[PDB]
Amino acid sequence: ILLQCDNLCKRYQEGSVQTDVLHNVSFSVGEGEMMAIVGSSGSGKSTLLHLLGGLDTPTSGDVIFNGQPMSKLSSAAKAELRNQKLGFIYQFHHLLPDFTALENVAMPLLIGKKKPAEINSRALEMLKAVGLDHRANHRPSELSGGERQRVAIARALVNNPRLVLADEPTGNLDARNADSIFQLLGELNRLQGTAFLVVTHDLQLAKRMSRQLEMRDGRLTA
Amino acid sequence: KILLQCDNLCKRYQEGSVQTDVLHNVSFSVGEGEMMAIVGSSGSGKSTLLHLLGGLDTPTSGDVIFNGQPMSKLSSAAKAELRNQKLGFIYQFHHLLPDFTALENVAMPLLIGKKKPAEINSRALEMLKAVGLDHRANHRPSELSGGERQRVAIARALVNNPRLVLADEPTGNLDARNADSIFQLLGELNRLQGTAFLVVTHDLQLAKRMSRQLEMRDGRLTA
Amino acid sequence: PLSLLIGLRFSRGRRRGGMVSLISVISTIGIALGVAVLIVGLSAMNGFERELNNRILAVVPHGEIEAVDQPWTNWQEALDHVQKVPGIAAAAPYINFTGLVESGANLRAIQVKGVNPQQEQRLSALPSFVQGDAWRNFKAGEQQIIIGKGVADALKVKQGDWVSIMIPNSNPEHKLMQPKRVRLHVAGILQLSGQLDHSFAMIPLADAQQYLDMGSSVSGIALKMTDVFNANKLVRDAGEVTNSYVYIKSWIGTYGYMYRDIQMIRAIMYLAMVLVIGVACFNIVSTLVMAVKDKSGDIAVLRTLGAKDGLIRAIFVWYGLLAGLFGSLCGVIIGVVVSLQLTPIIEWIEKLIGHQFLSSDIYFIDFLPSELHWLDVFYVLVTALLLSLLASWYPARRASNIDPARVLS
Amino acid sequence: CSSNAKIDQL
Amino acid sequence: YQPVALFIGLRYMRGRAADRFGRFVSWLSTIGITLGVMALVTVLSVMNGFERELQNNILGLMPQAILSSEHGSLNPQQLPETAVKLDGVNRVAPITTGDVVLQSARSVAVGVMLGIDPAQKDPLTPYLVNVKQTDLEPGKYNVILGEQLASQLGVNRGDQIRVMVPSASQFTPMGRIPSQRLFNVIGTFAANSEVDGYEMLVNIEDASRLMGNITGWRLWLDEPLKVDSLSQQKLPEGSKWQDWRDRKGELFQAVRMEKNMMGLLLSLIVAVAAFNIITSLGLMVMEKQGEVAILQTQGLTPRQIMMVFMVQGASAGIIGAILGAALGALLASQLNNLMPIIGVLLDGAALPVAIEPLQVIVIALVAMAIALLSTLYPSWRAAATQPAEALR
Ligand SMILES: *C[C@@H](COC(=O)CCCCCCCCCCCCCCC)OC(=O)CCCCCCCCCCCCCCC
Ligand SMILES: Nc1ncnc2c1ncn2[C@@H]1O[C@H](COP(=O)(O)OP(=O)(O)O)[C@@H](O)[C@H]1O
Ligand SMILES: Nc1ncnc2c1ncn2[C@@H]1O[C@H](COP(=O)(O)OP(=O)(O)O)[C@@H](O)[C@H]1O
Ligand SMILES: *C(=O)CCCCCCCCCCCCCCC
Ligand SMILES: [Mg+2]
Ligand SMILES: [Mg+2]
Repeated sequence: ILLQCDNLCKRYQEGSVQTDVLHNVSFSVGEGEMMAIVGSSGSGKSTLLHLLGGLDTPTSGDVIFNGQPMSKLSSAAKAELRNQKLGFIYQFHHLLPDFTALENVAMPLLIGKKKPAEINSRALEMLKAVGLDHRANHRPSELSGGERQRVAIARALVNNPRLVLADEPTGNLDARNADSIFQLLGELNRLQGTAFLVVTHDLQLAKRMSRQLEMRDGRLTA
Repeated sequence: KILLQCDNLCKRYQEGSVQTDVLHNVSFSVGEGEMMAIVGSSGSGKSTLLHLLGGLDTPTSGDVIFNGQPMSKLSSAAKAELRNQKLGFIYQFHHLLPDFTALENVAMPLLIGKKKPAEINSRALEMLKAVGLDHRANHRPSELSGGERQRVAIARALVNNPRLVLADEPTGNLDARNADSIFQLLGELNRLQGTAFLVVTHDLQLAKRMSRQLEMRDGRLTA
Repeated sequence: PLSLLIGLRFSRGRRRGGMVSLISVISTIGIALGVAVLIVGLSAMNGFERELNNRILAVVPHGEIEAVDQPWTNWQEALDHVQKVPGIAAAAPYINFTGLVESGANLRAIQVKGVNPQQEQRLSALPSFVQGDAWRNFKAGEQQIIIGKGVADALKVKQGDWVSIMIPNSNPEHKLMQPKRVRLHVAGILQLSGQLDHSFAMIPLADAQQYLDMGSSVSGIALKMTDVFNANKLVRDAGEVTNSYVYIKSWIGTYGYMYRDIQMIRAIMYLAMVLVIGVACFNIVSTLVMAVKDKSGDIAVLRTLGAKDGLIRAIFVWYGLLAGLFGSLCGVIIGVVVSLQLTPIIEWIEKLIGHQFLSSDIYFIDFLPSELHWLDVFYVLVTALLLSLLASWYPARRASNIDPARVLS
Repeated sequence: CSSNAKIDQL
Repeated sequence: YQPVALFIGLRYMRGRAADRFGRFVSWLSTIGITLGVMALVTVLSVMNGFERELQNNILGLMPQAILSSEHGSLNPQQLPETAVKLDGVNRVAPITTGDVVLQSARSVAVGVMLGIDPAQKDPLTPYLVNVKQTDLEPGKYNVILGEQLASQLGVNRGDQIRVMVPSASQFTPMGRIPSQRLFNVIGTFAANSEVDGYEMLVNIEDASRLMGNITGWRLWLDEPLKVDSLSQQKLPEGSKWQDWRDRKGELFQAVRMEKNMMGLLLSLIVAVAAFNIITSLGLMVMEKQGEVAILQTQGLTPRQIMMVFMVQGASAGIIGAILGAALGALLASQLNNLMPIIGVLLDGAALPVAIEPLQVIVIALVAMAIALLSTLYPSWRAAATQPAEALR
């Protein structure tokens, strides 16, 4: 089993009260999971991914990852695991407009201290697998609404991570290109074996996987 | 009688070393006092054709008119004067000024026009009480409810008695109980004050409450 | 009353966020450093001009005429030709000397002048800076002499002891003899600033003729002018009334460099403070272009209501002046406290760092005065506002070109 | 100050 | 491309707008330091020109330091010329300096006595008005007075004066009498300065003070403006250090105090320019909330994200000091080359400009250090925030 999680209680300092929001959440994450983790409004979709990645640390819990604890780790070693076996896909326009589409996917290669002989070959082969070879040296400030989302998906699949943490892929576009990015995400587990999870606010756009798990405020309502 | 011609407004957008046409062969008949219910979809021309008839956008080829005065063939100083009295803009993006209260946002079109100071206060007090406001009139829009943020925007673009109220789907960013109440408040404005409006929605459910609908598909009128 | 572009923009300045609460403190004290220091820096030069006409210009005679190495024989009928001149107020004779003081082997060279004690109150104020209770002890027949403060610091003497001076040799023809000396008692000391206190001494005219074995004869005629700046045109025509040419001098060759140096700092500190507010006006530009793109969803709302291009361009000009007027007036209200109470301020730093500055050896005066005026306060408010007008006009033209069709409206 | 010439005129 | 990850994240940040006005706001922190350095090197070059002109006219005409003994005079047989090995001394010459008084047939003036050697090179050689150097013979009692000293005394070429020494006097049981002799003048000299009114030339051999020996040794320094560092060195025995601060200790010290007031008045331009970096970089973190937190998700440690804005605060201090020193040296050198730019003064007497190369490095390193201390507070706020709360 790749990732293990059981009884993760996240205690946040509210307005002079202490209310637990994540009450007894548990899921088994193996190598190559066909995951369809669905949620609702106020169920823990935007949360509990920072604890797995290492952005937030739980005060009353520990995230264990095949023998290596994520929560019991310093800040210097937390960023090491985010560049090799962890991917992040967001939808709040998290692209750098000062750079181009080639330098956005090469930015995790620069923090990982990769040599420039294989930086340009690993980055350009990811734009060819997505289908954005035309707007390779183009800034994201002039791209369309459907083309800017595909750069954020190609940003995390450069270093071939084990667990790809996604959050609302079809959130800022219509249903015309919804099947395009769902098919494009389906070419990742069959080529490098990258396990990922899909987050969707309703329960209609997540019918591509099998494990339809629902965790409302930590309680498993599958 | 006729209020707006609506000839072939070919909007040729100039991209990066390219030229794209999005609105081609659009034609409807806006009458003096006639309500309309032009319905669109994801891809059809909405919220930019209203910028063409409103005067915010400038078309490349074509010139629409409004009771003799052309909107496209007009000066920059005269374009804002026509939007102050005989035009209205209602959106669902909550286009209000958060630095003031709810009373000053309704009085904000009356302040640019430089009217009498006794007229800016009495007119804003009567336009709020007809839609369900004046119980929280001296309050900021940040602390208002979800349904109260849209009802104040109806009275904002209705103080100068516009002959053409360009609205764009005011429902959706509020609850469903007060969603049908603001469509009825627009209808009382066309019978008492005589303000001709048009509501542009994406579905045919909201278009059935208004007058006859026109189906549009990438600029071309289907119905 | 209130305008549409002034009274409706006080609520726009109430903006909060992350670390924006400390930027309003930096932008206030950043523009107050070129206003509060300019208030004290310009009022201190006005204090130097006040002490110039009181401690320097009011004790030295301006116009002085002397013969060509001859005693003034016809000096009785040469006084009416000076007094009946439109611009000459008073006149008094004087006999200058060059003698030293040997009272304990000290190096001090003073300039003894034969002024008249009865006529010294009509042209200037000689005994107005004497520590004694009175000055009417200058009679005829007591051989008294009054010295300054800098002479007494090297002589190590007090008031009321017989000091020894060196009388120059008053020989009729050119011959060398023994030096003449006499012991005289000092009748009090005097102090003005510390500069003119070590080379200033005077004697009565009745006691100066007995030291030179002469009768009624002087060696110089002083005068007094109404206006001081035109001291090079009323003393030229008043020299040919006695003979062909005499030794003509004025205060320009000796104390004329003080008026030039007091105007050079005003022509240096003024433009140096424009460069302080000029970089401080760039802090207004850094918070105005940021206030356009962050508030880009608000300018499109006003353009849909009927705001013209002349109204939107006038929004951010007076909006940047709200942060400029609060910072400029924050240096004005603290500049009055430093200027009016500078004397406990300068004396506080001199007793902490060690040796004091502004010594009374070669400088102008000892203290640092500050005559605060009200015309310089008005001259720095328009300067701080005209420099902020160009800093708020260039981001205002950028916000006026923001079309509502490009932004999501 | 520190800029002195000290020249006299006759 | 760019294997250093610290500099790649800021090359596209120094200038992001396409228009001409939007690019000028990003370079506002560079001009505020460039205008502050060029208004600091140029103004102090004029004040250094006034100190260099006052040095060559006062300190260049008087003995700077005299190595005299502590028990009175100095025997030349005990301390010859080839014995002293002091640092900064390039020429050793004997001199006799004493505070004496003058006496003439018209007035009694003041003036020091300088015993020079006519067989050696004298700095006042072109200032003598048709007077040779070797006319100071022992026994004849010749004296070369000054031009401004002879004006108040009325002594032309060929008269007689009297030199009296009040300080160096012998003991006499009836009281205290000074030692005075007779001296005949041979001529005057003029150098257009202020030291000509209280200085006179005389032979080195004189029996008007004591005994024949000398008092000390006149030495020349490479820099006469500083003597406090050359006073605690290895001093020879039987001698004390007597610099020029005993007489002119308040004149040249007054010029150094005025440079510290003008240098502090013009230091307020770079003080507000250091405050502009807090405004330019502190507002950049509040708008780039989607770029700081997205780097931590890619694998950037918070120790390296602090040094991203440090170079952004150093890009205005490094380039602003080199361009400020280049433009400051151009205005001071080309001030009166073809036309006076800042104006014409009322005299027009060849205003000198002295540019010291060591003073530029001290000025430029201050602006390179004050631009980095104000950068630590916006750089710490970009790393102290959590990377979870910045994105929702
Ligand atoms: C009387 C003066 C004379 O000074 C001089 O030596 C002559 C200076 C001549 C300068 C000519 C410069 C010409 C070139 C200008 C080039 C400008 C370029 C601009 C950019 C393009 O003696 C003095 O200097 C004394 C002056 C004292 C002034 C007062 C200083 C007060 C300082 C107060 C500091 C307060 C700090 C408070 C911090 C909280
Ligand atoms: N740092 C925080 N500050 C304020 N509220 C928080 C914070 N973290 C969690 N919450 C609250 O906990 C709830 C968790 O819901 P969430 O998982 O964010 O829903 P969704 O995933 O649909 O956005 C939210 O409604 C939010 O109000
Ligand atoms: N003239 C134009 N300038 C810029 N963008 C344009 C123009 N015309 C069309 N577009 C782009 O094409 C898309 C068409 O969407 P649109 O039909 O306007 O959606 P809606 O009808 O919901 O407003 C828009 O997202 C817009 O960005
Ligand atoms: C040379 O001109 C000698 C006369 C000097 C007159 C005084 C001008 C220099 C002293 C200025 C004192 C500092 C003022 C600081 C004000 C803030
Ligand atoms: Mg969310
Ligand atoms: Mg729309």
